[PDB]
Amino acid sequence: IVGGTNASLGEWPWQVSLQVKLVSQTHLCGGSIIGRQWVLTAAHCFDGIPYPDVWRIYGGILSLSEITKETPSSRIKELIIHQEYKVSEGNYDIALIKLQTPLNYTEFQKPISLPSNTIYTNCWVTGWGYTKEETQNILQKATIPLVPNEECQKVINKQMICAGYKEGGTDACKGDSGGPLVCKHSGRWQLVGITSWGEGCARKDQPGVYTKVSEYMDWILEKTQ
Amino acid sequence: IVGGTNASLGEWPWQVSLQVKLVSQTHLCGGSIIGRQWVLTAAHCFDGIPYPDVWRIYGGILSLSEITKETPSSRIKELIIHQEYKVSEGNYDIALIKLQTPLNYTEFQKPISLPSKADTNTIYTNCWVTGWGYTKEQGETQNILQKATIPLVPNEECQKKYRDYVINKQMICAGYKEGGTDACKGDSGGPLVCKHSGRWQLVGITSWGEGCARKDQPGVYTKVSEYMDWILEKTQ
Ligand SMILES: *[C@H]1O[C@H](CO)[C@@H](O)[C@H](O)[C@@H]1O
Ligand SMILES: *[C@H]1O[C@H](CO)[C@@H](O)[C@H](O)[C@@H]1O
Repeated sequence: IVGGTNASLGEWPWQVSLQVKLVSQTHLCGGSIIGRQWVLTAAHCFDGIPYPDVWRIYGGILSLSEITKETPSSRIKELIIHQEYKVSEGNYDIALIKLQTPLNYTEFQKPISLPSNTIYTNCWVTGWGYTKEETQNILQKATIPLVPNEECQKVINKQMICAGYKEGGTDACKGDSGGPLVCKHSGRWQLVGITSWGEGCARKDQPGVYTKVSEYMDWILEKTQ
Repeated sequence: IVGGTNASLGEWPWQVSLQVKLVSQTHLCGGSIIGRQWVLTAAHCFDGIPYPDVWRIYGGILSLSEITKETPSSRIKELIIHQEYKVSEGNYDIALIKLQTPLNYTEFQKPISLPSKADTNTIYTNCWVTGWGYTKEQGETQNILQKATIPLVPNEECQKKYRDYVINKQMICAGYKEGGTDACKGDSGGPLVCKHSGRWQLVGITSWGEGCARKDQPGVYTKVSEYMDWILEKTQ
C-alpha cells in the first residue's frame, strides 16, 4: 500500500495475509475473508507458486512479527482459480480459496459482505505492501475515489473497477495484490474490488485496476456449494 | 499433418499462420495465440529468416486462400527466442512473439490456456496436432487447416526409439508405433493440444523430427509446461 496511513487493530477484520513459507514463510499476497472456510483473492497471486499445500493463511493480525510457531494458520483445502484466467493478461483475475478448517470468528477476524449496483463513495484499500517500493510489518490504509471505467480506459471490461487520484500518490504495490477494495454504503461495508494490476504503483495519472466482485457473484455462488 | 483430416472453422481458434514475403507471401510456420498480444511458436522457425520485421501473422482463418493482401495481419513488435537456443541444435526450441497490436478475440480467434506447474502429473488421453503443413513426406503446403489425433509416448520409450539424439525432459513425444500420423514440414511451431477436464491446454509446440510419419519415430514436441517460468518471466 502506498499513499497511506498505518492500520488500527480490528479496523479491517477481514484482511488476511497469504504466505507460502516453503522452508520459511513470506507474505506474498492479501485476501478477504468472505465465509468461515472461504477467502477471496486474485488469481495472479499463484502464478509462480500454484502449489496449494505450500500456502499458509493468517487473519486477525496487524504486525506480521506476531506470527510464530504457535500461531494458528489456515491451509488451502482447494484452490479455485477462475477457468478463463490466463497468465499473460489481467482478465478474470480472481481466486477462491477453500480453507481446510472453518474459522471461528472474533473481534479481529470476520467476513465482508459481498456486493448484492451503485455509485460508491468512501471506498478504501488495505495491505502489507510497501509504499513506493519494501514490505511493511504493519498493515496499511488509504482512501481512494472510484474512476468510471470508460474514463479509466485513458482493454478494461465491465468486469473491472478502477480507483485512484489522477494527481497520484496513493495506490497499492506488490504484496497488496489480492487484497480488498471496500466501500461503506447503505451503512454497510462491502467488497467491491480485488486488487489486480496497474502500470507501476500509481504515480500521477495512473489509476489502479481491480477485479469487480459484483460481476463475479454468480461464479462465486456457483463455486461455493 | 500426415494422417489428418480438415479442421472446421472455429474449431482451433488459437492457431495462427506465420508467413513471410519472399517472392509471393508464403506460409512457413504455425503458432498459438496465448494472449491478446502474445503468440507462442518454435524458435527454429526463424533459423533462416531471423528478421522480425519481415513476418506476417494471421489468425481466425481456415483456408490460407482466404488470405488476400487486403486482409489485416498482425506484426512482430518483439521476437523473444529462448536465451539458450542454438540454431542447428534441437533444444530449447521455443520462441515468444509480442505482437505490435492487440488482437480482437472472436469466435474464430481465441487464446489457448497454458498448463500449470501443478498440472505436470496429468496424464492426457485426448491430444491433437493441427497445421497447414505437408500431408505426405514430399508434398505441398495445405490450403485447409489439418487436424490429427495422436497419443503421447512416454519419455524413456521415446528415447529408446531415437538412438542418435538425446530426448530430454524438456521434450514430449507423440505418435503411433506403426507411424503414419504425424506433423510434417509446415507444421513447425504449431500447437499440440489436449483436452483435460472440459478444457483445451497447450501441452506442446511442434518441433523437430519431421520424419513426417515414419515407423516408430514419434514427432518430438517442445514441452510447454517446462517453460512456464520462462513464459511468466518474459510476459512479465
Ligand atoms: C505506523 O506506525 C509505525 C510504527 O512502527 C510508524 O513507522 C509510522 O507512524 C506508521 O504510520
Ligand atoms: C472452532 O473452529 C476452530 C477453527 O480454528 C477450531 O480450532 C476448532 O475445531 C473449533 O471447533
